[PDB]
Amino acid sequence: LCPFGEVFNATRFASVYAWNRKRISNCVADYSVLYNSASFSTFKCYGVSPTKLNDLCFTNVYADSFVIRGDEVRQIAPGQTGKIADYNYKLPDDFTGCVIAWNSNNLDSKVGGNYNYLYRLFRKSNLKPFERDISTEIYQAGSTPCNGVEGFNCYFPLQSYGFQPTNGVGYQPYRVVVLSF
Amino acid sequence: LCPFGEVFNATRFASVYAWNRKRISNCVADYSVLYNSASFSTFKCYGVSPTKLNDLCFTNVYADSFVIRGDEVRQIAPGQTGKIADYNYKLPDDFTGCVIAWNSNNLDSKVGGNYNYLYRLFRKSNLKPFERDISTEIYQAGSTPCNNCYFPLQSYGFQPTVGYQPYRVVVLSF
Amino acid sequence: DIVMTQSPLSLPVTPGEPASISCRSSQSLLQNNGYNYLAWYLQKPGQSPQLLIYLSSTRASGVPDRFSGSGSGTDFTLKISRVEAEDVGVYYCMQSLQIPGTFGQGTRLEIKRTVAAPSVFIFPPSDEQLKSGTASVVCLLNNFYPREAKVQWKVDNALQSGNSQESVTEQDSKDSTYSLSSTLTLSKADYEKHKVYACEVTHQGLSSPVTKSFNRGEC
Amino acid sequence: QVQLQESGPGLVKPSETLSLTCTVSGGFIGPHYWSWVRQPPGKGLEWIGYIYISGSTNYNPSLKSRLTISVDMSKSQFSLTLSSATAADTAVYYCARGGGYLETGPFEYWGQGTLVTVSSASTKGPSVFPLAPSSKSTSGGTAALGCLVKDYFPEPVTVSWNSGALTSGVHTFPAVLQSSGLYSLSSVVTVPSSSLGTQTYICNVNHKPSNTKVDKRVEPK
Repeated sequence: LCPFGEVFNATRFASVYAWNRKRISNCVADYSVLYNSASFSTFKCYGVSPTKLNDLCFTNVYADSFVIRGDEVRQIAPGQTGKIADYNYKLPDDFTGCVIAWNSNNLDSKVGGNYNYLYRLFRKSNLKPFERDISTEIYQAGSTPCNGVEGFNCYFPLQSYGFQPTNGVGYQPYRVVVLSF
Repeated sequence: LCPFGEVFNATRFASVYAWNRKRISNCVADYSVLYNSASFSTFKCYGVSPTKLNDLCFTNVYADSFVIRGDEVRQIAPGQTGKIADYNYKLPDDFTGCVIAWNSNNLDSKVGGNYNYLYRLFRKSNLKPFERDISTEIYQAGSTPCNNCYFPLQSYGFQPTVGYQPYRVVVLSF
Repeated sequence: DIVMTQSPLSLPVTPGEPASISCRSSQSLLQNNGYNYLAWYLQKPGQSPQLLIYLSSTRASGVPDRFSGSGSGTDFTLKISRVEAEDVGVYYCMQSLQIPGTFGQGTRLEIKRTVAAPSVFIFPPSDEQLKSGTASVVCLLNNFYPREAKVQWKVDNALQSGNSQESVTEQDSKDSTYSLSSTLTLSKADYEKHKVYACEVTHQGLSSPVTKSFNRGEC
Repeated sequence: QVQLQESGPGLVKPSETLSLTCTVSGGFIGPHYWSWVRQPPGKGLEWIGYIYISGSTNYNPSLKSRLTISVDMSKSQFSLTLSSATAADTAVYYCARGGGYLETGPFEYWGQGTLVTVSSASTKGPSVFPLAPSSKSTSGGTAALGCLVKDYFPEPVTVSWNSGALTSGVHTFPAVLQSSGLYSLSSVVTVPSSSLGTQTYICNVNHKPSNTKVDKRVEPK
């Protein structure tokens, strides 16, 4: 019985800019329960149909999990284009695997702020599929030095999410995983 | 070739209200002599990164020009609200090119102060993108034909005194 | 609308060391320019608000150069290098990116000071109130710190409650002191029963409780 | 330099028009937007709207249905008219000079402030009671005394001593609300008491809504 429980029932999920990748092998897993589970809001994937997953013996399984806002969730799919997709997590067009997302707004919000899950904005020079690069530094066009923030001149690339308001269908703190075969 | 030196090295600059326009085309202009110069305090470009304009060809560009304060430069932007973004030359919310400015206190100085400069400060309503109004008349609720009679134009009281020094603004829009 | 938040809501700071107040926004604050618009006001007790910082990085005229700000996007921070006796007040942060412009809850800064012994006084009623229909006796507390205290009125060695009110003053800007007073109301009919009245004062800096009393019948 | 100042009525009946005026002195006509702002008691501040010199203006969407504002160049005054008000609008009003016109919002100058109350009780006159010092009022070489004012409505009241010549040790505690419905407030002054017998104690009590000016005398014993 392969242990997907801790992957799907962990405590502290990694930030989007530094998503944690887990290795799964030498185990037998059942996909009947995952598709039969209605507690997960979104379960749609291709490359292999979900109903036929009970008869496969592929080599390696990757468990990637991170946290994204309820908006731009569809940007996780490959061949897309967006603020987060093209910049912090890009999937190749030759991708095979599935994407799973569920709401977890029961233990993140309705408090004096969350301030846990950072991200970088529309900057840098785009992304390639599967890099996981963290080079936090201050840079901006305009023939500038590197001394500090100085907005009239430079910016600090990363800022925070906000899920304090109870409002927002696409603003609730959703959690997402992407299994790759 | 397009002679940018005519507008960037002219002798006199029109006031903000009656700003002299220009339209240049059918020539070759390089966007490096002005970009690399260190005399420009501010050089902000919208919709295009400055060093790739040479690889782009357009139908026609424009060269607006006027004179404003130093601390009043920032109203020249897509959609603020002040004394120039509502009552004088006002940018639209659409595409805009590269807005330039620099300090020009060298040739605008001395005890008298260049009172020839003037600006509009008594407009009765908002403007349209690139309005360029030309008129002069009082406004008041007195129903008096030919006059209480405050002039609708004031004079920039310039003098060699950090947000009041003369600046030169030239806008490239295409 | 966009709502401002600050952290904390109250802050006690000893003179000499730097402090910091944070104001976090709910939407990105960066217009089409490179500027980010923000403000920081300071309301002393009994006065009108004043301007300290605008554009989050440029000071105002006449302000001492001890205050400064930084940050962009949705995070900003104000710091005071050395607090003084006049820095008692409530601080606010304003956003001005678009209509409407609303403030925050308001951080309260508290100044710290060595404990001093409170002074007590009692005010017997005069004949004007004795003939106007209601007699009032007032107990006075002056220049004490901290404000934490609690008083009782002992009328003929009997505890009284539910008919008294106390008044407190905001901390003074010259010596950092708190003052308190207590008021008791009573009608004429039941007033002519008791003889001795007193107010009870307990303070952290006082070794023992102090009781000051007076007897009715002496001018 | 500019010194703003308000003036107007203090008590207004429910569902009645409210009128004020923030006169401007010193710096005259110029290209500066002017605004208004208010503050609920013991809460945050609330900005209302701004008006230009010519007359163009923008309003807060919440209060865009029963509020108006104008200007008058000749008298250097601009007024705020609020109609069909409720009890929730009882607050203190400040008039600014910079205006938060969604561009920079530099509030360069603020006014003194005026408090307005919404109710249907009428204005009442106070009754000043002196706080005569006594033997128990002195513990050593220091004695304290003051004045008490009772049964006044509405707020506020200004208390001064010796026509402003006595500014050390003066204290004015915030007013309290009684169950009967009439406010109460007292003030006390502490002095290094060494010259009692000839010093004159006078508390300057004023009430603008009820134009009551009284200078009560306080004497020992």
